[PDB]
Amino acid sequence: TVDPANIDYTPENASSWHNYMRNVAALLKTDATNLYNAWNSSYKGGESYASLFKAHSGSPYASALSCVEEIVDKCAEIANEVGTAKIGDPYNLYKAGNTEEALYAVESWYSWHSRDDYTNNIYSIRNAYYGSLDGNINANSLSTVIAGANSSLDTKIKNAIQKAAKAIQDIPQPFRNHIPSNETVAAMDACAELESILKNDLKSYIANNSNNINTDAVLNPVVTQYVDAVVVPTYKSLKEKNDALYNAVIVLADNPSNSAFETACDAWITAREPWEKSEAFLFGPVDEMGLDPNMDSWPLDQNAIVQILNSQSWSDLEWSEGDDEAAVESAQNVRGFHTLEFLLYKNGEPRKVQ
Ligand SMILES: [Cl-]
Repeated sequence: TVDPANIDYTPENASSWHNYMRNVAALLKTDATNLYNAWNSSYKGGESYASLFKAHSGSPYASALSCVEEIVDKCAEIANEVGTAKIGDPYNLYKAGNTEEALYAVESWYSWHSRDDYTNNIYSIRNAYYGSLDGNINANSLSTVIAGANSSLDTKIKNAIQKAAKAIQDIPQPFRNHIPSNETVAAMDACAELESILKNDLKSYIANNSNNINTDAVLNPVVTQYVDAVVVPTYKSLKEKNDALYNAVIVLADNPSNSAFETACDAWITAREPWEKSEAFLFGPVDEMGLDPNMDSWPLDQNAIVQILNSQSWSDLEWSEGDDEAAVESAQNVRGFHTLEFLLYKNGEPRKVQ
């Protein structure tokens, strides 16, 4: 039996709802701050991860080529995950007749945000390839290097990125109500083509010494630009927007209303954007010590969330004075962005008070 874990906000569960929302938002705030600081300030008490990656002076990154292979591998990985898991798992469940399991498997369905989520994941690949955030092809980017060496290959990669993004957007809104559509099919097909053009055509071409684009002289500026213009700024934005999200959740808890829910939902979407646009670089700090699953697990233990919301302990909890830390280091499957999403949204719209 599929368990949707239906619950609505009521006067009787409101205190637990406030406290648990706060807890999950506090954890998200802490995690995003630590992720940004690991890159920007200090990784494990030493130089920042940005400095480590740009220097690439020892294992596991002893060359700019090694860095770039990791960059391209992690672009390929998110293309694979979007096509075959985020879109593909619900699709294959649905086609097998497990249609209700399919509907409840869709990542970001609570907010009807799956299309935009997965599209942002593809824009993460764009950003990595272009060395920018704002859709500009930077002078110091993989795209510029490949364009100079093999313009055909560059054009095919750029086209493949665009075709995956547009194929996901073409899925009728919301994806959860159109899982078997031809467009789900076209979006899967486009993601598969993109996944292939990155991990096969691109990595091989760079790795081939005879193409003369894998030296540190060629690739160092690409690595430096990627870290300084793409990765660190994205994590800075994530930290700032998870901070904003925390404040929005506190105001909702302190003065609950339909408008306050809407405001917290706005903050959730806002914070999700840099997160989703970071998913082509799920390596280093975010891929250590369970950070990614602490921030973004899917699926959730939805029945456990309902039990929390109905619990007297979370209803009765009091917080330490002026303390923004979480009360409880919650399990992966009852924390993160999607747990807050569950707490803020129902069936594609902000939740309402009774
Ligand atoms: Cl959806």
